[PDB]
Amino acid sequence: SPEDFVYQFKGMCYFTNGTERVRLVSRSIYNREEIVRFDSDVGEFRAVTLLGLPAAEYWNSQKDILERKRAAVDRVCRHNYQLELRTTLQRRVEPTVTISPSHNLLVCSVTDFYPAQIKVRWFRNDQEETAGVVSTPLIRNGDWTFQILVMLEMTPQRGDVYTCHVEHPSLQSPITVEWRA
Amino acid sequence: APQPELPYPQPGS
Amino acid sequence: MKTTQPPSMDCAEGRAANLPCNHSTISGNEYVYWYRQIHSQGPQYIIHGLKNNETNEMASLIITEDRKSSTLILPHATLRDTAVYYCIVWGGATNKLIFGTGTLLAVQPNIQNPDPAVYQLRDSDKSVCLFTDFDSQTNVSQSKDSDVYITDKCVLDMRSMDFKSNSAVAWSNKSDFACANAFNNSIIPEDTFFP
Amino acid sequence: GVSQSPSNKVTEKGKDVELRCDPISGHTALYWYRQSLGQGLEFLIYFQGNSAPDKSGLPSDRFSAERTGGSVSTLTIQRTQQEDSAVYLCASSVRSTDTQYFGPGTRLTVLEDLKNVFPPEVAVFEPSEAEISHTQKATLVCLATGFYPDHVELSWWVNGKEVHSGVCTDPQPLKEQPALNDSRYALSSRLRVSATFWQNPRNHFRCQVQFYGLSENDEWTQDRAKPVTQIVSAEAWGRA
Amino acid sequence: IVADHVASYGVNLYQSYGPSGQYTHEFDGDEQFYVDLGRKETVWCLPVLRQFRFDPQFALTNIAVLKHNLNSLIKRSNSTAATNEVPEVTVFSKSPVTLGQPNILICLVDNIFPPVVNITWLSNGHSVTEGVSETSFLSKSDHSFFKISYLTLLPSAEESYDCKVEHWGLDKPLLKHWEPE
Ligand SMILES: *[C@@H]1O[C@H](CO)[C@@H](O)[C@H](O)[C@H]1NC(C)=O
Ligand SMILES: *[C@@H]1O[C@H](CO)[C@@H](O)[C@H](O)[C@H]1NC(C)=O
Ligand SMILES: [Ca+2]
Repeated sequence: SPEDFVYQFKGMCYFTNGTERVRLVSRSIYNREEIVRFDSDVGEFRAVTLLGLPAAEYWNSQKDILERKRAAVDRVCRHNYQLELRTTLQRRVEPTVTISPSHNLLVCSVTDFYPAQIKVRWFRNDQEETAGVVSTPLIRNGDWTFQILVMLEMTPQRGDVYTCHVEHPSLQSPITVEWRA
Repeated sequence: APQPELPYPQPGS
Repeated sequence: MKTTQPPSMDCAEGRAANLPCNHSTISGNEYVYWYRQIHSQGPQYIIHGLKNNETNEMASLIITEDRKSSTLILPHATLRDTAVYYCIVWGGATNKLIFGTGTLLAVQPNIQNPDPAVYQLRDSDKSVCLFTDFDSQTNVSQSKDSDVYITDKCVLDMRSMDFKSNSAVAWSNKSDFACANAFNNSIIPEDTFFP
Repeated sequence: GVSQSPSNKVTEKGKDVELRCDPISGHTALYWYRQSLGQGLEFLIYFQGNSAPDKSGLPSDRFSAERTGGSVSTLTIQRTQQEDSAVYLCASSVRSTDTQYFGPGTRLTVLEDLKNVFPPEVAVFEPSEAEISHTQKATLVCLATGFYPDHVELSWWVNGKEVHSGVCTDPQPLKEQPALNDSRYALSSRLRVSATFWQNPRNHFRCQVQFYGLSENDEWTQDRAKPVTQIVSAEAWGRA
Repeated sequence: IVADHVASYGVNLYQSYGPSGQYTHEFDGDEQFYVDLGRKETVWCLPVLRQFRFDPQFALTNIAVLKHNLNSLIKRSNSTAATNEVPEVTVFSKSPVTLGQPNILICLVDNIFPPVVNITWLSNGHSVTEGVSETSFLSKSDHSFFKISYLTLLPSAEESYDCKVEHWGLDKPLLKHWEPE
């Protein structure tokens, strides 16, 4: 059994309503437990565990460390967000819809899309289905694309049309894929 | 260029 | 981003010294640092700021709203403040101190009683000539004779008597060296005293 | 405060030099700089703890730096050349990209031969009697002449204590023979005191010139006296 | 805690096992880039993000500080080793499975701690070395990690695939089977 000691540092930036609410949380973790952190709302280092207390007092006493950290909200978060607005926040990936039976089951495969925000509805001859429809949690592919599988318990008969309505921020008009029995 | 948050050294060592 | 500032500035002692700096191509994550160097001595940190005005025990820094310009204020400028002031932009990958041309600020002394004169001093032959108590407007030039050595004007400050004076030293081992013709190539003012 | 040892260093070409730097307590980042007269700051190498992330900046393979501590750092220059002569400055911060505070520096001078190295001839000149009667002030001049290289520290000592008020020393010395490459330098200083203070014969005025020449490691072969790191003074008492 | 967009500038990792280290920048749970500490170069995951130039020296200095901080915490905690957690392995396809059409197999390994894991693909018992790519150790809210492994495919009915995950938290190597159906 090999023994291992892990140390982590996370310079976390939080953004709400664009630039209206900006928060910085600098976390120091050892191993899975956070020992000391710096929050932008308090403007000073505060220990989470007893192990973080000698570090917190050492950094709060030093003027140079405290100065840089209190300015990091505009230097790291607010500056990097301006770079994100024309890069990652501008990224729009068109979703691909596919209907395949599984027939008592019918699954609507919405794959390869960005950002994460998505709303997918099931229809049976212009009437929306809510009771017999199960959705998988928003699956993260990791390569800056998402996928979501939405199944529907259906009892088909002649003349029935099953429409999968999909809404995404990258689309002006929703994509609708139909299936006939 | 992205500006990062810098970790500071721990006393004692 | 790069900084542009005047090459030299002349300011009177006691009065506030305002040193300008131009950095129009600056970014939001960059600081406005200020360093000074007296001759070849170790550079000294003064003050630094990001968005608004900063006040230190040594000086004050005023950064504009557009952040395209900045000014360094030295409230009580003394002769010890005569140095080359560097305005540097620090941010991002910046880990090395890069000095530009700088502004060399010469604080100018207040000569309350100017009395130009050349005195001959004796060893505690050989004799030296002291051109002292002259005003800051007159310039001391090098000797035409290379066997005669003339030093540049340096400002003396007696804090105990609250008096300041400019002085130059001339000497030669040549037989025979004259004290009246020592500062001929300078040239000294008309009211210069010779005992 | 960042410490640096030695203050000045005079060596021959081909010899190896060791420059030491002690940073501020708690500072984990150390920086090595090089500076020449009338030129900007030249980066050499920097440390973060004990490891050097950027080895670039060093002029050649001859230049090396070590921080085993990892607190005190030493910069070694093997087989020194005339082009290596500069003021070597050391800077420190709590960690990388933080506010840098510089040390006093180390002035290095590398010479082709130690034969032209000479100590200064210090002479003190008593104030003129005409000056005492005219401005009611007495100015005494100090002259350090015939020294090589320009590694001198002039200080005025009145009654066994160093004085700064009413003292003026030249920032740069002048070459006695400007045509010559290994020209002997000359430096002057002035001490102004009140007529009453000078007229008291009890008061002692001493002009001290700290010369930085050859050390214990440096070898001497010439017949003349070794130009070792010595203090050459010139004293003068008051005249009633 | 609650925000529209959550970013990490950056995720700093250092462990005493290798001694191996990791430096990454995350945005909404997606890896922007990783700094190759060996080759001393920034490797971006998105082509649009390559217009920016991140200095690799930033990561190297942060690792040196994290090396100093880890040794200081071992001495303070009286050598408190990291607890080995049981990882959650799940295998799925990037797009709907079509025989003869190119697809990508994704092996999601969640709740990894300590961040030491060997992920290898196997086809009908034979180990696969061609067409494999893995993402960096992506941080989690509970300060644990997750890694994603990719496999370029051309699905076939007779071709079976398995994802072999080697972790200390597991009693035996976990193999998650994938059938094209
Ligand atoms: C450290 O742990 C050892 C057991 O491994 C124990 O004997 C010792 O008392 C501990 N020291 C402290 C200061 O807690
Ligand atoms: C990963 O593989 C290496 C050999 O390449 C081996 O030494 C190590 O123990 C493996 N790790 C695990 C968790 O099985
Ligand atoms: Ca005047």
